[PDB]
Amino acid sequence: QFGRDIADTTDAVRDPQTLEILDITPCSFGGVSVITPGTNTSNEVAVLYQDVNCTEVNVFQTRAGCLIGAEHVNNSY
Amino acid sequence: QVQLVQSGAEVKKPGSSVKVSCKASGGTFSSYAISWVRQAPGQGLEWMGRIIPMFGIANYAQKFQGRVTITADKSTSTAYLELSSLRSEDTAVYYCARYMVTRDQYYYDMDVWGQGTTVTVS
Amino acid sequence: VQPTESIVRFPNITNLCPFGEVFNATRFASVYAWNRKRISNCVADYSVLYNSASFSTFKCYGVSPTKLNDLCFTNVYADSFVIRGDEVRQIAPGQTGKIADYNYKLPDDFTGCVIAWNSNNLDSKVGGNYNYLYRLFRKSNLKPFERDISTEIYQAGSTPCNGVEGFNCYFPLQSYGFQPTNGVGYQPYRVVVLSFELLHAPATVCGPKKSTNLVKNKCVNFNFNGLTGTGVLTESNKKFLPFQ
Amino acid sequence: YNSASFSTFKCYGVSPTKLNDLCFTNVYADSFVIRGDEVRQIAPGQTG
Amino acid sequence: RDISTEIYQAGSTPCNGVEGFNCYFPLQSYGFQPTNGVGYQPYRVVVLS
Amino acid sequence: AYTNSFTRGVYYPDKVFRSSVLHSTQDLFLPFFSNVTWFHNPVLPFNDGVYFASTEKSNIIRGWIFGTTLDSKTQSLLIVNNATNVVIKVCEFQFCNDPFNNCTFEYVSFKNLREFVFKNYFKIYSKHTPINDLPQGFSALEPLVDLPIGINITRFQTLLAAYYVGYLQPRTFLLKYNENGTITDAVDCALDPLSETKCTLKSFTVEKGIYQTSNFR
Amino acid sequence: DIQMTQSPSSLSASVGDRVTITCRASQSISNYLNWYQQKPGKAPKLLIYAASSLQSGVPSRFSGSGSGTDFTLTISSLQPEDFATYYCQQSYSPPPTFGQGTKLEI
Amino acid sequence: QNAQALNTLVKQLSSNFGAISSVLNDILSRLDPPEAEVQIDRLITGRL
Amino acid sequence: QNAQALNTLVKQLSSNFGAISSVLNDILSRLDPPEAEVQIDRLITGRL
Ligand SMILES: *[C@@H]1O[C@H](CO)[C@@H](O)[C@H](O)[C@H]1NC(C)=O
Ligand SMILES: *[C@@H]1O[C@H](CO)[C@@H](O)[C@H](O)[C@H]1NC(C)=O
Ligand SMILES: *[C@@H]1O[C@H](CO)[C@@H](O)[C@H](O)[C@H]1NC(C)=O
Ligand SMILES: *[C@@H]1O[C@H](CO)[C@@H](O)[C@H](O)[C@H]1NC(C)=O
Ligand SMILES: *[C@@H]1O[C@H](CO)[C@@H](O)[C@H](O)[C@H]1NC(C)=O
Ligand SMILES: *[C@@H]1O[C@H](CO)[C@@H](O)[C@H](O)[C@H]1NC(C)=O
Ligand SMILES: *[C@@H]1O[C@H](CO)[C@@H](O)[C@H](O)[C@H]1NC(C)=O
Ligand SMILES: *[C@@H]1O[C@H](CO)[C@@H](O)[C@H](O)[C@H]1NC(C)=O
Ligand SMILES: *[C@@H]1O[C@H](CO)[C@@H](O)[C@H](O)[C@H]1NC(C)=O
Repeated sequence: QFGRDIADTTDAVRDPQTLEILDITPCSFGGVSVITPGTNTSNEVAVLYQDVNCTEVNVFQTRAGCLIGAEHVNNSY
Repeated sequence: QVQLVQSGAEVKKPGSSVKVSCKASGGTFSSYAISWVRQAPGQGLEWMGRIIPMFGIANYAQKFQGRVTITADKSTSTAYLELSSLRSEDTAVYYCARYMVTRDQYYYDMDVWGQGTTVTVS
Repeated sequence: VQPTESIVRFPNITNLCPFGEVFNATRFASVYAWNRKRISNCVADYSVLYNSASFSTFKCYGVSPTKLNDLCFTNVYADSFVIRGDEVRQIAPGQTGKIADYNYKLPDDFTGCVIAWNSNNLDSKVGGNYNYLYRLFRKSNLKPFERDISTEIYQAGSTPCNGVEGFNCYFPLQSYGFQPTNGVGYQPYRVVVLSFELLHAPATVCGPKKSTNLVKNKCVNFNFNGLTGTGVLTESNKKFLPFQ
Repeated sequence: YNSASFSTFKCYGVSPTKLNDLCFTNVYADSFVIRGDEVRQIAPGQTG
Repeated sequence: RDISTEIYQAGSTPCNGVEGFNCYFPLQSYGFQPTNGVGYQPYRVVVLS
Repeated sequence: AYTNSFTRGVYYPDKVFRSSVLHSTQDLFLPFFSNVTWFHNPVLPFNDGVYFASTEKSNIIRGWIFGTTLDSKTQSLLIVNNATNVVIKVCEFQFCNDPFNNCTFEYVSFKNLREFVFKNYFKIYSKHTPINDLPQGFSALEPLVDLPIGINITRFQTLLAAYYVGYLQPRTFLLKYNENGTITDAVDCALDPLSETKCTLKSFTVEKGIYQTSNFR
Repeated sequence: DIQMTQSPSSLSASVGDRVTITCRASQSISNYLNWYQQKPGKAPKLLIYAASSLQSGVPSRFSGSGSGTDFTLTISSLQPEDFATYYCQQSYSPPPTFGQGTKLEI
Repeated sequence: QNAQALNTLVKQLSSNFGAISSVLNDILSRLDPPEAEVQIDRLITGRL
Repeated sequence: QNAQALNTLVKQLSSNFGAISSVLNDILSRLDPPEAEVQIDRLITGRL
């Protein structure tokens, strides 16, 4: 009727009405991290929503999370 | 316990508006509902409305709504009725009766009635 | 260093708390629409409530009766109402039943005294005392201390009420039926409930005073308005704004 | 509960409104025929 | 529940299992003719404990 | 009409002295840079509390009314300046359509800007400052009144001409108490991600880096 | 909602006799009904306050043989006072409607 | 790190841990010893 | 060592620490609020 992960977290279920099989994934969550220069330099900030897809929140999708308010640039410092 | 006592009879004209009243004796209005009824001479009894003297909230049947209004004071255990547009058919004996709306989940048991007020035209 | 002396300081409040005006009151509003008197700027004697013996219940939460004169409170909400005798334990904080969920829910955690006595000899009546009522229908159970005096008709099914009683159409409240002939569970009881308040400690409601003088520049135990500790009290350069 | 046909639905420590979602392992039933004006004698705590 | 219908004694007179004065049959009929008033008519009944 | 609140409407949140410290507190406050309806008469809602502020030459604003309906048969209160004193009452008074009974309680106690905060039992905070249209400077409001009157309020009205009204909301504020225990600056922790950062590490300057302020869920 | 009627229009009887009267209405009334009597112009008095239940202090001169709707009241050993006019009344819904009444003759 | 560790240790004196008040002199001022033990055991468990 | 430490920290969510159940949403269903806090203080103290 239901399925477990290696650590005994429940991660699938039957619908009891149509006996097809559903995966359960947690609702997305993660640390909101504020990237800031020193306040002495500027009051501008950029915000990293760690480990989410930007659709769920300039905007940029880093491998660390959705980064907002920072412009992506190609030349590397 | 209590007995209801009531205003004397009135002789009136068509198109008039009128006043009657009822009050406790041998007791007081301890949150009973009180209600008004017409006896047209030899017909069935007609219910006019409800009032509760403890809270002042009141209701009317559509037959009497706007034609009648009623009020009460717990301060002197007394209830009041006024009626308007008299004598389309309104020659009747008017009665109060109490019932205990705050005693059980059952209602309109008119166990005590007023002395009766005739309102009529002559 | 151990405290040399014990200090107590209170204000110039010599007038007594009006507790007679809620304990000795000809009118207690019934359970559906309970009374509340806010006590302020005055001195009580809560020991009188145990020195006298007329009470059936004298039950305290977050405080104990004996040491009480040793506290001062911001305010007291002295709540006051009349009940049948058996259901007196419903009041105790969070215990549920018909009185608690539809009339007088005390808060989950409560800092007060619940105090009650049989009133049969003064407020039983040969008509059943239909002046005193309790609510037994509501569309939801109330929040703590919430008062609701509304009397509009309730429904226990689809059946439309349109503001009047009938089958499935309910007046929300009824009397206990306090005839002088009753079992002690159905006899009327007076109740009051003292909710205390210990916030920022600006105490205006007090126990018996008996305050003491100051000591400076040596170690003492102290009490100011019920706030208490041990310390070397000194004159200070602290420029408090006048309300602090 | 919503049957037009039913003429009496007295509930003893229960309600029809709360019954539908109420779970009960064991509370049995009986069927019989009656003269209508003495049907009250089914109820608890009375004689007849 | 009780289906017993042997004759019931209502006095000093012996029944010997057979009816007579103070020797009575334990069941009585409701007598449902169609020409009966609304409280006297038959009703179907169900009870849940 | 409308105006920017700027950083105004901070008040001393408790009867406590503090100095040389940053203290973080949750209360009803005017949220920073909030829209403040501007007027120059009407009955207005009283959603939780109000920052009210005004400017006049002849002290044109003389008082306020608060209550459920601002009419008889239900509870209400009035505050009026009487030149010699400030007068306060709670009453079933049947107010007119534009004024400028049975009372339960009574109490007595364009180059200038006055500020007041009203919130529920009923509390008043105040300030007075010169001005030369609400000014972007910072100044905290000191209490005046802390009345135990317990009135139910949903609406209020003003007795008389420029004045501004802004509703308080539940917010967390970081408050900077100076060496003399004056509140001299503040951060509204829900305003913007920098203000949320200033709160999470409790400082008004933040050094460069990356700071976890909050959890999205 | 509910209309009512009451039957028969009148009857004639003797003191100590048994006599029966009926309510009728548009709908099921769930036993929420009352019964009353008067002499003409006098203050009325209640007998029964459900389909069957007799009011306290009323003598056992009455019974309510009914259930659900269209009820009956019986007189039981008819008194000279039972020369009164009789009324039924539904309490099931507002307005609490009365029947047209009936007369008993001695 | 040592200043932030001590200011965490000292601010943990202000936490209730589920006792009626985190000021130990409140509990001792308010409650009789059999009631105070239940509350003080809860502050001790938290502070320890 | 790290996978065993995280899997042990996650397995410890199924442990009940002397409370009536390890599923916190069942405690809030089967028990009344004043006693549910006593049961949740066990789960919090265990998990913490
Ligand atoms: C940074 O801020 C401090 C405090 O105001 C000031 O002393 C310093 O000069 C500032 N430096 C720069 C580069 O802004
Ligand atoms: C989720 O993120 C990926 C990049 O990792 C992106 O390509 C994809 O479009 C996102 N999905 C949705 C539904 O937005
Ligand atoms: C960065 O590089 C990508 C891939 O060559 C290109 O599409 C994009 O236009 C560049 N952006 C900038 C700002 O140079
Ligand atoms: C009621 O009044 C009498 C007279 O003062 C007093 O002795 C008694 O104590 C009173 N009740 C209370 C609350 O003390
Ligand atoms: C104030 O309201 C106006 C619209 O009237 C809106 O454009 C503006 O963004 C609002 N300002 C704030 C700070 O929300
Ligand atoms: C306050 O008054 C308003 C008047 O409309 C009413 O709706 C509301 O229920 C009242 N609230 C309280 C807490 O009394
Ligand atoms: C204070 O205000 C009231 C407002 O009605 C007024 O009657 C009174 O005269 C005023 N006092 C003085 C001294 O002017
Ligand atoms: C005036 O106050 C009394 C206090 O008992 C109250 O009964 C009455 O309803 C009030 N009337 C008005 C019009 O406020
Ligand atoms: C503190 O107050 C004194 C006056 O009492 C003043 O001289 C001093 O400048 C103030 N200090 C600050 C930092 O505001």
